[PDB]
Order: sequence, then C-alpha cells, then structure tokens
Amino acid sequence: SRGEYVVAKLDDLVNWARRSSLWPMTFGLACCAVEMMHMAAPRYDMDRFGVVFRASPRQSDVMIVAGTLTNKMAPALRKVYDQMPEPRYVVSMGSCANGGGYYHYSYSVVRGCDRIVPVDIYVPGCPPTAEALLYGILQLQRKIKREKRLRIWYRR
Amino acid sequence: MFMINILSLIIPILLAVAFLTLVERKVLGYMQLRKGPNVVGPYGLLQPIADALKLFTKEPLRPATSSISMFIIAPILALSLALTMWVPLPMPYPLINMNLGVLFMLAMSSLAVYSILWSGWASNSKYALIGALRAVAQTISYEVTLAIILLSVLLMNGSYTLSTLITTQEHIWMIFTSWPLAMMWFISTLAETNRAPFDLTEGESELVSGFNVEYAAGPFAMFFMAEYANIIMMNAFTAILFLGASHDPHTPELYTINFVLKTLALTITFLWIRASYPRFRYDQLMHLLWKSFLPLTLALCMWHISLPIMTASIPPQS
Amino acid sequence: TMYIAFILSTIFVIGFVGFSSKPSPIYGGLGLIVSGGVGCGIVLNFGGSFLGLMVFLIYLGGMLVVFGYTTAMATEMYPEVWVSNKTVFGAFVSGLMMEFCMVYYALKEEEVEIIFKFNGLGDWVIYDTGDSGFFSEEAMGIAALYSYGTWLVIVTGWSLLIGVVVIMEITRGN
Amino acid sequence: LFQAEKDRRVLQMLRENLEEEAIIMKDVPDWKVGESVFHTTRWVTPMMGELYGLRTNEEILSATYGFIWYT
Amino acid sequence: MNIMLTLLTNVTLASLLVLIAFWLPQLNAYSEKTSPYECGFDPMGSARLPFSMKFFLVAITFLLFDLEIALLLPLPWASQTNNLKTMLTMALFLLILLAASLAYEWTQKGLEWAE
Amino acid sequence: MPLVYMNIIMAFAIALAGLLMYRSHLMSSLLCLEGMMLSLFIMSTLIILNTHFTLANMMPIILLVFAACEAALGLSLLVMVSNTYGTDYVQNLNLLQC
Amino acid sequence: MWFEILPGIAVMAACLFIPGMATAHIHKFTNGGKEKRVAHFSYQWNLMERDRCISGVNRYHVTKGLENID
Amino acid sequence: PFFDVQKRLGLDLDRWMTIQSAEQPHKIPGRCHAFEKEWIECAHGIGGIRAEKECKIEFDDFVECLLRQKTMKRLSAIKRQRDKLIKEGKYTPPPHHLGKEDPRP
Amino acid sequence: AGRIASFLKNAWAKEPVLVASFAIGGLAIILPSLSPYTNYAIRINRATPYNYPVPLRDDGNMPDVPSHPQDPQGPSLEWLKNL
Ligand SMILES: COC1=C(OC)C(=O)C(C/C=C(\C)CC/C=C(/C)CC/C=C(\C)CC/C=C(/C)CC/C=C(\C)CC/C=C(\C)CC/C=C(/C)CC/C=C(/C)CC/C=C(\C)CCC=C(C)C)=C(C)C1=O
Ligand SMILES: CCCCCCCCCCCCCCCCCC(=O)OC[C@H](COP(=O)([O-])OCC[N+](C)(C)C)OC(=O)CCCCCCCCCCCCCCCCC
Ligand SMILES: CCCCCCCCCCCCCCCCC[C@@H](O)O[C@H](CO[C@H](O)CCCCCCCCCCCCCCC)COP(=O)(O)OCC[N+](C)(C)C
Ligand SMILES: CCCCCCCCCCCCCCCCC[C@@H](O)O[C@H](CO[C@H](O)CCCCCCCCCCCCCCC)COP(=O)(O)OCC[N+](C)(C)C
Ligand SMILES: CCCCCCCC/C=C/CCCCCCCC(=O)OC[C@H](COP(=O)(O)OCCN)OC(=O)CCCCCCC/C=C/CCCCCCCC
Ligand SMILES: CCCCCCCC/C=C\CCCCCCCC(=O)O[C@H](COC(=O)CCCCCCC/C=C/CCCCCCCC)COP(=O)(O)OCCN
Ligand SMILES: CCCCCCCCCCCCCCCCCC(=O)OC[C@H](COP(=O)(O)OCCN)OC(=O)CCCCCCCCCCCCCCCCC
Ligand code: SF4
Repeated sequence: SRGEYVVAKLDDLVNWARRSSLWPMTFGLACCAVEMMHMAAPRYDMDRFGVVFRASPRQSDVMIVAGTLTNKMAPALRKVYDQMPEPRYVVSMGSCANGGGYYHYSYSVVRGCDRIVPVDIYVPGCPPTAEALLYGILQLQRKIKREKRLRIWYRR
Repeated sequence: MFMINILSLIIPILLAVAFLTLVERKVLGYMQLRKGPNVVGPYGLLQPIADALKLFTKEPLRPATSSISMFIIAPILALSLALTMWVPLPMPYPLINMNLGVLFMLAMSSLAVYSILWSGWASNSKYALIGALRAVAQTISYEVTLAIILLSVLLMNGSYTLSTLITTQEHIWMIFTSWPLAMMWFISTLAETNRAPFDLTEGESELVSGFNVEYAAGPFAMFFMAEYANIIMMNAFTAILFLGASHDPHTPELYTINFVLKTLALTITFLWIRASYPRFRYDQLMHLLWKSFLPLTLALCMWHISLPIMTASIPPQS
Repeated sequence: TMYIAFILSTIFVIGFVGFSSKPSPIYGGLGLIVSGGVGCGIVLNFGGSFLGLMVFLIYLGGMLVVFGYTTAMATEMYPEVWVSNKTVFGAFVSGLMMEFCMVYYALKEEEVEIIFKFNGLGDWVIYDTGDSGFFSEEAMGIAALYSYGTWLVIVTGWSLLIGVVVIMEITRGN
Repeated sequence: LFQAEKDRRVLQMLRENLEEEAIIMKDVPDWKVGESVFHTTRWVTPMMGELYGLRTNEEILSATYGFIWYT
Repeated sequence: MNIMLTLLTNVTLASLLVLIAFWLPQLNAYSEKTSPYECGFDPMGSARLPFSMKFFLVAITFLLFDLEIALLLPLPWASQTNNLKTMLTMALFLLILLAASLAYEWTQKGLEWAE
Repeated sequence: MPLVYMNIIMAFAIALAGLLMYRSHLMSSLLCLEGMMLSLFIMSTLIILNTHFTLANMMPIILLVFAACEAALGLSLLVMVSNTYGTDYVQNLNLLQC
Repeated sequence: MWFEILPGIAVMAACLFIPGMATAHIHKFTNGGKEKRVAHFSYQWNLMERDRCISGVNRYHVTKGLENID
Repeated sequence: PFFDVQKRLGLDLDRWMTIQSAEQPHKIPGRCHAFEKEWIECAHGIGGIRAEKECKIEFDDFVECLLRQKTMKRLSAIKRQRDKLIKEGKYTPPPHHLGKEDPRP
Repeated sequence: AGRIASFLKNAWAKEPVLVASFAIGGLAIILPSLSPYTNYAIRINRATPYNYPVPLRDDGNMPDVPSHPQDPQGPSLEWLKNL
C-alpha cells in the first residue's frame, strides 16, 4: 500500500539517523571504563561511526554501564537514566554490569544493572576488549535498524 | 527578489554550519591521529544530516524548575542573531548596505550575549547559573577590548562601511598595516565566540555542559547552529577586516572565491587552536585582557590616532 | 505613513510599563533591553543611526552588569513575574490601559493633555523637505565633540576618572 | 542645475496644492486660500505636508523614508 | 524595511525550528525526567539563591569603560576636521585619562577578585 | 506636537512613577531610574534631529555618560547595602528617622 | 589520510559561494545588468530619484542620454 | 549666582552651543536659522521684559517654525474637509495627486 | 642614568607588555608635534569641498578672486597633485 510504503521509508530514514548518531553519556564506573577510553582511542576510533561522548544526560542517547554498580551508586545511575530523554538505550559492559561479576556475593554490589534499568545490550568480559565493546555498539546499531515505530503505528 | 536573496543567504549558511561541524570532527581526529567520521557517508559526508535528524526527532524536555518562556526564547534569539549577523557582510556586495556596518555588528553581538545568560538563568540549575556568570565576565572583558580594537582598525579605514574596507585594502592588507591589533582581535574573537581556550560558558571538564546542561534535542541543536554560525561569521569579518581581497566589478565571483578561502583558513585555524591548547580559567581570561590587552590596546589606539595626522594619510570621509 | 514610528513609540511605552511595574530585576532588564532596542529603531527612523546604535549598545552593556548583580544581590527563592504577583500585574495592567486610552483618544481626535497639546497627524508631516549632501549631519555634529566642545570633553573625562575613584572608595569597607 | 530643478519642482507642487485647496475649501465659511501661518512675508521652506499632503501614500512614503529605508 | 523583513524572516525561521522541535517527536515526561540535574543526586538547595560575584568592581569599571569607548567611537569622522591639532589633543587627553583610570584601579587592587 | 513626543513623555512619566513607588528591591528602583534617562535620551535626540541643531548632537552622548556614572554610583551603594544586610531590600534602610 | 578532510571542506566552500554570488546576480538582475546603486547620502538618493523621474518607466536604472535630450 | 567668568576672561565654553544660529560645522544651517536670527536681532540689548513685550511677533514665528502647530492645524483641516467631500463623492482628486503624472526632474 | 637603566632592564624582564605600551603611547604623544606632514594633513582637510563654493558679487575691485574657475587667481592644488 502507498501509506505502508511511505511509513516504511520514513522509519527507515528515522532509524538510520539514530543508528548513525549515537551519543553515549560520559559515564564510567570501574576498570571497564578504561576499555571505553581505548575504544575512543585512535586504534578503534569510535568517532568514525558517529559515536560521540556527551557529558549531559539530556544530550545522550546511550548509557554504557561500564563497571560495578554498587548500592551507594544505584540511585545516581537511575537518576541519570531517567534524566536521559527518549529514545534511549542501555549497554551493560563487563561481568559486574551484566550480573554480579567478581563481587556477585557481596553486601554492597547490585547483582546486575538490569535490576535498575532496562538493558538493551550485554557485553561479556572482564573487561571486554575495546573490539568487543565496538562489536556491542555495532550490534546495538543493527538492533536500532530493525525498529518499526511508524510501521507499528500505521497498523495500530 | 529580496526574499529570494534572504533565503540564498540563510540556507547555505546553515549547510556550511553543518559541514563545519563535520570538518571540525575530522580535523580534530587527524590532529589526534584518528580519522574522524568516515562511515555514515562517503568520507562521512552524511554525518551532519544524521545528527540533525536525530536531534530534531529526539524528545525535548522542559525542566520542572525552569521558567518556560525564557527557556524557549533563548535558542530563538541565539539562532536569529546568528543569522542576522551575516546581512551587512559584503561578499563583495552586502545583502543590506549600511552606512555604519560595524556598529550594527557590535550591537547585535552584545545582544547575542543574552541568549546564553537567559538560557542559563531559565534552566534553574547550579551548573547553568555558573555558566551564565562565566559568560558575564567573558563578555565584559572581550567587549571592552573588541570595541577599542575595532575603533583603531576602522580609524585606519575612514568610516564604518565594509565596502569601504575593501576599497581601503585594494592594494595591501590591514594585517601588513596593523598586525598587533590583528593578533589581539583574533584572540578577542575567540573569546567572543566562546572557543577554546575560552570555552568557559560551556566547559565540559568543569561543568556538565555548562549553560545548556538542561537543553536537549531541537533547542540544543539551535544553540550549536548559533555557535558555529557565529564562528564562521566572525572569521569572515576578520577576513574582510584584515585580509582584503582584490575586487573586480565586472567579475565579482573572484572576490567571493578569495573571501571564502580566507574565511575557511581562519575557521580551520580556530579548529587547530582548539585541538592544540588547554583551557583558561575565567579569572585568568579577565586578567589577560584587562591587564595585558587593554594597556596595549590603548597605546595602539593612540598610535593609530596620531599616525594618519603626522603622516598626512587621513582616509577619505566617504 | 505606515505609522512605523508611532507603533515603535507604543512598544517603547509598553516596555517602560513592564520594567516600571517591576516584576523582578531579570524581567526589568529584559523590558529595558526591549525599550532600548525600540528607541534605537525610533531614532533610526528619525535619522540618527549612530545615536540609535550607540544607545542600544550602551544599554546592552549596562544590562549585562545588572543581570550579574541581580543574580548575586537582588534574587529570591521565587523571582516575581508579571502574572505571579497581584501588585505587579495591577501596575502592568494600569499602565497598559492608560497607554491604550491615550493612543485611542489621540487617534480619534486631537488629544490635548492637561500638560501639553498633541496633534494627531504625520510624524512624516513634521519632517523637513531639505536634504544634506555627501556627509551625515548627525555624524558631523557628533564628531564636532573634539574640534568644538573642548570643555565638554574635559569635564566628561574628569567625571569618569572621579567616578572610578568614587566606586573604588564606596566599596572599600572597613 | 539641481537647485533650479528643485526650486521649480517645489513651486509647482505648491501651486497645484493651492489649486486643490481652492477647489476643496470653497464652502468653508471662514477660510482664505493660500493664507500664510507666519507674520513675516519672507519665503519659508515647505515642511513636508505642504508638498506631499494631498498625494498618494507611495509618494509620501518615498519622500519621507526612501533614503533611510534604502539599504 | 529590508532590515525589518530580514529580522522577521530570521525570527520566524527560529520559531518554526522550535515548533518542529517540540511537536514532531514523541513525548513522554514524568517527574524524574524533568527534575534538575546535579550529576545524579538531588540538589541540596535552590539555584535561585544568591551567587556571590567576586568581580563586582570590575563590572562597574566595565560600565565606565563602555562609556569611554562610546566617547571614542566617533573618532574616524572627527579626524576629517580642520582643527586637527585640537582634535588630536582632545583624543589623546581622553585616552590618557582612560589609561590613568586603569592604572589607578590596577595599583589600588580593584582588578583583583574578592576572596 | 506629534504623538511620538507624547509617547516619549508618557514613558518618562511612567518611569518616574515607578521610581517613586518602591516595592521591595533597590535594584528594581535603580532599573526604573535608568529608564528615565533612556526616555530623556530618546526625547532629546528626537528634538535635536528634527530641528537640525547640528552642534547639539553631542549632548545625548554626554547624557549617556552621566547616566552610567549614576548607574555605577547606585550599584556601589547597592553592594554596600547588600553586604550590610544580606538583601537589597529598602525596608532595612530604616535606622535613620525623620 | 589527511586528504579525506577535503570533501567536507569542499562542500563547505561550495555552500559559502552561494550567498555572495547569488547577491551579485540578483543585484545585476534587478538593476538592468548593472551594479546596484549605492546611496549612502542624500545627494546619491536624490540622483536615484531623479533617474526614476526622467526614465519615464519608474525605474532609476533605465538610463537616458543624448537621444533623449534630442 | 551667575559669575560670568566667560565674559570676563573672553572665554567661550558653552556659548558656541547655546543657540542654533551660531557657527556650525561645514556651515550646516539650522531648521529655523532665519527665524532665530530675526528674533535674536530684535531682542538684542533691550532686556527680557521689552523682548517679550515687543519681539512677540518674531518669537511667535520662531515657535511656529520650531513646532509647526498652525501648519498642522491647516493640514488637518484640509485633510478632514477633503475626506468628508470624497465620502459623499463631491470631490475628485486630480490625476497628478492620484499618481498618474510625470513629475518634474 | 644608572638607576634609569636598571629600572628599564627590570621592567623589560618583568613587564614587557607595559614597557611596549608606554613606549607606543609616548611616541603617539610626541611624534605628531615634530612631523612636518601635520600641516599637510590640515591643508588636505581644508582642500576638501564638502559644500558649494558660493560665488561673490564682483564689485570691480576684487583682483585676487577669479572670474572663471580656470583663471590663474584662486587656490591651487598642484602641491597635492604631486604628493
Ligand atoms: C567521566 O569519566 C570519563 C569518561 O567516561 C567514562 C571518558 O570517556 C573519558 C575519555 C575522554 C575522551 C575519550 C575525550 C572525548 C572524546 C572525543 C572524541 C572528544 C572529541 C570531541 C568532538 C570531536 C566534538 C564533537 C561534539 C559534537 C556535539 C558534534 C555533534 C554535531 C552536532 C551537534 C551538529 C548537529 C547540528 C547540525 C548538523 C545543524 C544542521 C541542521 C540543519 C537543519 C541545517 C540545514 C538547514 C537547511 C535550511 C537546509 C535545507 C536546504 C535544502 C533542502 C536545499 C539545499 C539544496 C540541495 C541541492 C540539497 C575520561 C577522560 C573520563 O574521565
Ligand atoms: C503557533 C504557531 C501558528 C503557526 C503555525 C505555522 C505552521 C507550523 C509548521 C510546523 C509544524 C511542526 C509540527 C510538524 C508535524 C509533527 C507534529 C504534529 O503533527 O503535530 C500536530 C498535533 C499532533 O498532536 P500530538 O499532541 O499528539 O503531537 C504528537 C505527535 N506525534 C505522535 C507525531 C509525536 O496535532 C494536534 O495537536 C491536533 C490533532 C487533531 C485535533 C484537533 C483539535 C482541534 C484544534 C485544531 C483543529 C482546527 C479547529 C478549527 C475550529 C476551531 C474552533 C472550534
Ligand atoms: C539536514 C537538513 C534536514 C535533512 C532532511 C532530510 C534530507 C534527506 C535525508 C538524507 C537521507 C540519507 C539516507 C542515507 C542512506 C544510508 C546509506 C546506506 O549505507 O544505508 C543502507 C540503507 O539504509 C537503510 O536501509 C535506510 C536508509 C534511509 C533510506 C532513505 C529513506 C528516504 C530518504 C529520502 C526522503 C527524504 C525526504 C523525506 C524526509 C524529509 C544501510 O547501510 P548501513 O547498514 O546502515 O551501514 C553499515 C556500515 N557498514 C556498511 C560499514 C557496515
Ligand atoms: C588653569 C586654571 C586652573 C584653575 C581653574 C581650574 C578649572 C578646571 C581646568 C580648566 C582648564 C581648561 C580651561 C580652558 C578650556 C579651553 C576651551 C577652548 O576655548 O580652548 C580650546 C583649546 O584647547 C587646547 O587645545 C587645550 C585644551 C585643554 C587641554 C587639557 C587641559 C585641561 C586639563 C583639565 C584636567 C581635569 C580638571 C577639570 C575639572 C576640575 C579651543 O581651541 P580651538 O581649536 O581654537 O577651538 C575650535 C573651535 N572652533 C572650531 C570654533 C574654532
Ligand atoms: C588576523 C589573524 C591573526 C592570526 C594570529 C594568530 C596567532 C596564533 C594563534 C594561537 C593563539 C590563540 C590561543 C592563545 C590565547 C592566549 C594568547 C596569549 O596568551 O597572549 C597574551 C600574552 C600573554 O601574556 P602573559 O604571558 O600572561 O604575561 C603577563 C605578564 N604579567 O601577552 C600579550 O598580551 C601579547 C600581546 C600581543 C600584542 C602584540 C605585541 C606588540 C608588539 C610591539 C611592536 C609594535 C609597536 C608598534 C609601534 C611601531 C612604531 C614604528
Ligand atoms: C605616558 C604616555 C603613555 C600614555 C599611556 C600609555 C598607554 C596605556 C598604559 C597604561 C595602562 C595601565 C598601566 C598600569 C601601570 C601600573 C600597573 C602595575 O601595577 O604594574 C605592576 C608593576 O610592574 C611594573 O613594572 C610597572 C610597569 C613599568 C613599565 C613602565 C616603563 C616605561 C617605559 C617608557 C618607555 C621605555 C622605552 C623602552 C622601549 C623598549 C622596547 C619597546 C605589576 O603588576 P602586578 O600586580 O605585579 O601583576 C599581577 C601579579 N599578580
Ligand atoms: C514530496 C512531499 C513530501 C514527502 C514526505 C512527507 C513526509 C515528511 C515528514 C513529515 C513530518 C513527519 C510526519 C509524521 C510522521 C509520523 C509520526 C507518527 O504518526 O508517529 C506515531 C508514533 C507514536 O507512537 P505510537 O505508535 O502511536 O504509540 C504510542 C507510544 N506509547 O510514532 C512516533 O511518534 C515515532 C517517533 C518519531 C516521530 C517523529 C518523526 C517522524 C519522521 C520525520 C522525518 C523528517 C524529520 C524532519 C526533522 C526537522 C528538520 C531537520
Ligand atoms: S567486569 Fe571486570 S574489568 Fe569490568 S568493572 Fe568488573 S572487575 Fe572491572
């Protein structure tokens, strides 16, 4: 149908922009954030793909939870996630962010950042290499490529 | 046809702003041993389009503590004045030919000051307030120094008309004539446009996005467009003021090519400086102009008052 | 006609009504900036481009300091806006109503105030037919501050230097 | 040359304004056509509305604002 | 006229960009999203409290120096007069008095910020 | 007199009435005082430009100079009052009585 | 390599060409193939108004000459 | 009250700016230079009382040139009468007043 | 002279900006009173004809006033032509 074709093209265009312009919030917790710096480094330059760190959560699209999430830190992470406007995505990085990690059976560690925020991508490793994190970012981009919001709305 | 001329002045400026964003990305990357955006399009040519679409399709939010009226007006004022600053520029023919073309630019810059102040105050947050007051101090210093420097340089010209600037620089360059004022003017234009090392109103390392901390999506993109348009406009003003291009009335496109090349060189120098230097402290910026530039600016103003009189080289009034 | 100067004068009075109703120094400075720009427009239409640009630039610089001072000295928990307070809104509405009544009476008939007599006709009518040539009369008169007006320059410079000394002495404390 | 042209143009505009005033203010009880507002008989320059008073808005606007609005 | 049309065009374009920004995207606002940002933790006080200005004297001196630049601006036309000696004397007098003001404030420590 | 002069004089009168009617802040009254001089500047330049009084064109600039000198004086007094009391409220200026 | 920056700079330069060239072409189009008349002073404005008056078509850029005086 | 130091010492501090018929730059004339000259030459040397009593004609002409009140009254009267006449169709403006003419150069 | 030399050496090592500023200001104050082209600038400003040269009524006793612009009497700008 003409309307179906129009909405398909429009949300192909919309998903392309969001996929190609990703702005992670400048947010790192532990040793996993060093591999974020090495992904930002010249070797695996993240700025090629349109992935740029922004300090303010208002101007951020993705939250890369890279490090251990503690009980004393969970409210701040939830606060910045809430203050991030939509559409927003979450990439947990490393064992600590995925589940508990080396500190799973601890009194002061949250066993998974997905207990706090909805996580879109999980990156495995301790720490995941910069290439592993880049693969996770590209996988997030491909996940964005498949979103059909206007197509869902047209048939709604 | 005047509306067509307005559109032909506005739309290419916005396109050049977007591609200046791209160029700054790539230049900083290559100076930092990276490549910069080269994935979104061929050599990363669709990156500005992707960024604009993402920003204008993302949700904007007004903070619960904000004053909504001045929260919305500030990006409007910033972008409106950034676009308005271009109308008296002769390239080689101004869109609007003014008798006092420089005082209009000074007044419009001083008005464009208030966009960041009102956005910082309206946001109702401590980082925004700090950014606004840093803007206040920066504007104080750069405003006084810029006013006196422009007075001297135009005193070498004879009037406040930029076409008269072209006629003055028909033979040699104001950079050859008055290079110390040119250096101080370049520093003052950096401060006016809030570029490194004077990017203190929005200092990421110290403040979390500074005055535009609460701004997101479309309103933020307007602040970015206003900043980059101001960068290009100030570099164009510097090129017209100090690097005068030869003008042929029957083929004016040559002046356009020369002027565009000089403006691009100055803008790339801006990006180069940002890549090279650290950031000032705003008290040190105030002490830089007041305690160093201001005495030398006054001495050079006296010298450029005296010089045409003692050498019988006073420019024509018209 | 096009009543450009009259419309600008009305906007000037509206900005005055605002910053005189005095919501809070932020919005008072906003209204004063608007009034300065509109007065620049008025005197540009009347002929003085240098004077209009100068008053606009001077008041833009002056309201910058006022903003920094009201952020530090003249701020409260809930800064007042025109609709926030009953007194401020009352003064604002009173000024607007008085201005509208004066404008309506002046447009409908030759309104004679208790102080002055005002005729409802063209600001273009009141102008002069003659013209200057190859120079600006306003620019020449202003530039005459140095050839003529040596005394004015002396007293003005002395006043500015004494003002610097004074502001240093007032804020000395101790 | 321009001074002579300006004088002739001003005098012609004043004369045709006077003719139209004679046509218009004919039934007015107490009205003298062409009466001066000055005690002196010395020539006084027309102000702006003595020339472009009974003329079109385009002409009036051009005469009163064309130079200032030309940019 | 032309300048008014240009200003109206620029303001209309900026307002249209704002209107597109606030109506085109999908909106979803709640209390936590619109709360003030203080790096993840609730602000202790309010942003409308007094904010000490340690360069208060420099702002007043800036007002006076803005007056000085306003006085100095008509110099390009003033240099077209026949009384060049008087004009030069007055211009140098104004600039020397401005320099004296700057030197006096500098020596009396008015350019230093409050601690 | 045209209606432009009426509007400028009305603006001066409004700014004068604002100054004479304090609310709480001294800064607001300082802003009202600054507006009166803006109206004076506009009126003076409208009068001078209309009568082609060429040598009088320098008067409005001197007017602005002494305007901002008065503004500087008011700001200095305001900072001293604010240091003394914590607020720029005119209610605290009540130690002296008539 | 560093020459991959050039296409973006080329696009920016091409964008910056449009305003000035467009203004020049529009001025030549609306002034009869000649430069737009600069009137910084009342003398020049009066010259333009006289050109409008003597043209007979209400366009100052329509210039007349010896064939018009005789 | 008034210590005429300028007159005593032969100085000129503000008398150059007191009136609009004095020496102006580039010999730019005032709007009412002739009327001010006539009034000043009438009132010179006779004092304020006699100047107000006897030079009232010159002063009235000067004020009329300055403010243009009688001229505006005449113009408004003519405009009102013309508008009333054209309201009832009793007056037809000439083509040269309607914009269908070739003015003088 | 020794004290002056020591002061200049110390200032040039501590405040070169201020030394340059004061030197430029002093040269701006002093040089115009010595240059022989100040009077040339005054003459060039005088020679500029902003307004119309209203002619004088000939009384028959004006030998220094030209009858035609190209007559030898009257001011000459031959000095300005070769300058
Ligand atoms: C907190 O712990 C920490 C971390 O965390 C865990 C860290 O990581 C690090 C490590 C730190 C680093 C690695 C440093 C940061 C990394 C970097 C790479 C720094 C480099 C920074 C930059 C390169 C700056 C880039 C920033 C931004 C925001 C660029 C984004 C671009 C924009 C916002 C521009 C968008 C706006 C645009 C494009 C405007 C254009 C829009 C328009 C609408 C214009 C078009 C208008 C028109 C009218 C055109 C229409 C015309 C048409 C249709 C016709 C034209 C004709 C045709 C033919 C088409 C540290 C130290 C740390 O301590
Ligand atoms: C104030 C500005 C005035 C001038 C505007 C000039 C044109 C502006 C051009 C820019 C438009 C920017 C938005 C682009 C489109 C995307 C957003 C969009 O579609 O928004 C539309 C909005 C969309 O509503 P929304 O609030 O759901 O918007 C969110 C939209 N999505 C989901 C896409 C994010 O439409 C409406 O608000 C109205 C919908 C129909 C209901 C009509 C109610 C009655 C009132 C209006 C109809 C006329 C009544 C006549 C009779 C009156 C008397 C009884
Ligand atoms: C700037 C001012 C606003 C502009 C308004 C819009 C103007 C036109 C917008 C420009 C559209 C650009 C489209 C770019 C196409 C993407 C190129 C191509 O590579 O994309 C492919 C296809 O993309 C998607 O299938 C759809 C892309 C968009 C399709 C076009 C939709 C219609 C656009 C034209 C209509 C514009 C007018 C209507 C809106 C105003 C998939 O690539 P991708 O997998 O990701 O790359 C992975 C990286 N690799 C290769 C290294 C691995
Ligand atoms: C010395 C007396 C001390 C006791 C009294 C103190 C009073 C204050 C100090 C007053 C000193 C100045 C008084 C003399 C003013 C001169 C005014 C004018 O007549 O002289 C000018 C000559 O000026 C000279 O160049 C020197 C002027 C003075 C230079 C500055 C010295 C004053 C410094 C004051 C310091 C601040 C103290 C003042 C406030 C207390 C005019 O020259 P000219 O070119 O023909 O004018 C052209 C006009 N045309 C076009 C019609 C022909
Ligand atoms: C038009 C294009 C111009 C291009 C020029 C660009 C230059 C390179 C750009 C990179 C610099 C940009 C970032 C740098 C920002 C900071 C710059 C800076 O610091 O300079 C100020 C610098 C720092 O001072 P401090 O080290 O803090 O010492 C304080 C002592 N108490 O000091 C200055 O003010 C330098 C001022 C330069 C003015 C030029 C000097 C004048 C030379 C005098 C000779 C001319 C005399 C004229 C009379 C001639 C008579 C015949
Ligand atoms: C007099 C004719 C010139 C007219 C005015 C000149 C133009 C304007 C210059 C005046 C502006 C203000 C000057 C202020 C002077 C005193 C300021 C001061 O306090 O300086 C001190 C004192 O330092 C000094 O050394 C005083 C300056 C001495 C320089 C004066 C030398 C005079 C030179 C005369 C000509 C010599 C020619 C040499 C040529 C060399 C090559 C150019 C240092 O400041 P700090 O507090 O230490 O900095 C902050 C630290 N936290
Ligand atoms: C040649 C003639 C012209 C040809 C092209 C014509 C169209 C051009 C584009 C016009 C502007 C967009 C028009 C509206 C697009 C559809 C929007 C829509 O219907 O969105 C509905 C839906 C909302 O969500 P829903 O599924 O309803 O579920 C409720 C959520 N719990 O889903 C959403 O809201 C999804 C979120 C995004 C919606 C906004 C973006 C839509 C696409 C805009 C593309 C252009 C962007 C331009 C930006 C400004 C310029 C830079
Ligand atoms: S997963 Fe490993 S590398 Fe990452 S934060 Fe935990 S301990 Fe550090």
